[PDB]
Amino acid sequence: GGLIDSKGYGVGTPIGSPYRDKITIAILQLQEEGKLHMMKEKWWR
Amino acid sequence: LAAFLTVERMESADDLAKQTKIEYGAVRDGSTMTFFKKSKISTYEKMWAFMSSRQQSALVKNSDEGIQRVLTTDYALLMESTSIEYVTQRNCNLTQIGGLIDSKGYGVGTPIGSPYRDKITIAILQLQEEGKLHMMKEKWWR
Amino acid sequence: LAAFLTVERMESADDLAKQTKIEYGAVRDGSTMTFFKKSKISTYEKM
Amino acid sequence: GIWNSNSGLNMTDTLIVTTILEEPYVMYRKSDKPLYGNDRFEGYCLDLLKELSNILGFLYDVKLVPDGKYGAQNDKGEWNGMVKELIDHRADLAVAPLTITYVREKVIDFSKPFMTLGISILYRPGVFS
Amino acid sequence: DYAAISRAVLDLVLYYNWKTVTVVYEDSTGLIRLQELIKAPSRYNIKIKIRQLPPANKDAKPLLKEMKKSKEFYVIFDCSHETAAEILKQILFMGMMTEYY
Amino acid sequence: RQLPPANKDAKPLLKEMKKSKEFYVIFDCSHETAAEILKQILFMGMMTEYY
Amino acid sequence: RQLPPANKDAKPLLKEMKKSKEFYVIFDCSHETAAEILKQILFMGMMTEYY
Repeated sequence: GGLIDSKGYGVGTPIGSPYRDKITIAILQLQEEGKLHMMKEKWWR
Repeated sequence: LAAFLTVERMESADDLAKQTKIEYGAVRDGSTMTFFKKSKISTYEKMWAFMSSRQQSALVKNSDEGIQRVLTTDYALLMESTSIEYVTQRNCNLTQIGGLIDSKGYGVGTPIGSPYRDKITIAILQLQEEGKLHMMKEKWWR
Repeated sequence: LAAFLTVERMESADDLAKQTKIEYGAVRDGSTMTFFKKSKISTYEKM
Repeated sequence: GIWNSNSGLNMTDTLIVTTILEEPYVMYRKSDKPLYGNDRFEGYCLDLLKELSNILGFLYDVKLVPDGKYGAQNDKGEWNGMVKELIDHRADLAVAPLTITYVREKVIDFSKPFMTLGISILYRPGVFS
Repeated sequence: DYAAISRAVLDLVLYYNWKTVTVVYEDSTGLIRLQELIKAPSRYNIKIKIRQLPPANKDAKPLLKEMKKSKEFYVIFDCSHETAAEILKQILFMGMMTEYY
Repeated sequence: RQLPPANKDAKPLLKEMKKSKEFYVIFDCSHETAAEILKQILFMGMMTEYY
Repeated sequence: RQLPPANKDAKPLLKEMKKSKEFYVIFDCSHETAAEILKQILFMGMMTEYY
């Protein structure tokens, strides 16, 4: 079959952590420079 | 040959309800969505469970998006019958499954206690009487 | 032969749900297990 | 207040029409020339509104419901869509394919139906064979 | 007039939309002044219990205790002003001077 | 919470406690102040079977 | 309830009583109008095995 639902994986942090938004900004950068794609391809091959 | 033919020859809301491959839903915050959300009937209650779990997906923003979902996906749209009449009338690949789940009507809304309500009813009755509601329906549904 | 061949043309989550021979499950205490535990949809609720 | 004997107690001390785009009831009219106001819309519901304004003799301004919803009551009792617009007196009439339902009749009034319907389901040789 | 003032009592209670009212008199003048109110349940969606404060022993604390026990918040007294003040002292001492009563 | 010092306008504090629906109340004062507070509580109407 | 004052044709009262399904009554009157009330009871079909 297909996907039963749609969602994502994220970095968890304690509630109110200053690092959360910074990690989001970082993820967005890696995404932008196409590194998330490369990482996926490297491991799933 | 017989095994091909017998299988490909022997083969409602229930049919949708008792399965999961075909996604199905309704327009968000419309009377149809509310009908399933408030239905105490098992099958419709089963279906509301389905479309409310897959909420963000089963429910559509509007009918045009629902119709498009029916066209480009394995999806069944819970839509009102005169709207379905208009669509199937223009795409012979689409069809209405089963009969009407309930019976109701469209009316002009007014704030509570508005003097215009009864007057609008009288007017609607006139247009109905002189056969203009029929003509209007035919003009647009063609 | 046709009696066998037509029968061998009779065999999603629904397919799993509406039967019992095939066992099915998920990782204990994961989001998938929680999804089914909290699902109000009939078939997933059945599962 | 006061209680008088043979009296009793005195104890106390133009039109805006909301609608929604839905084919073929309400649609944006297509033209090679610029359309302003109500002229931007056409469809079954607009013909009906024209008819109602001739019969009842009133002017009107068509405004699409801002949140594009027909109207449902949220988990906290609040309404939206066209129903909310009528409730908050932000519109005089809601002329659209709006379904008359029990729950909605508790917060707004409906004319008698101008069309009936029901919820249903919209779904879909040679040598080589 | 007793009949007019009892019609007034009924009109005020029907304005206040009580659905259960316990009436209390002290003497036959009291049943007469509650005549229309006691008949009313027949023509109006109101129900009525009817009690009488004790004649000699002016401490009506068993009456107020039973009234408090059976949860009667809407109370009508038919008293004179002296026994009204004494029953206000007694209803304060029973702690039934809340916003529920 | 704190009682007002000697103005004895304890009625506003008692009213706040009643509105906030705060039944179980521990007082701490001397006997005279306690008597004044109890009279004020009877007047406010907070001497019931709930409190 | 109460009977009407002078026009003792209490057919309306008897009707209301029949409508409310009130079976056990305590009539309280003089005998010379209790006779008239019993006559209206026999007239109104309420002199039955029920009441």
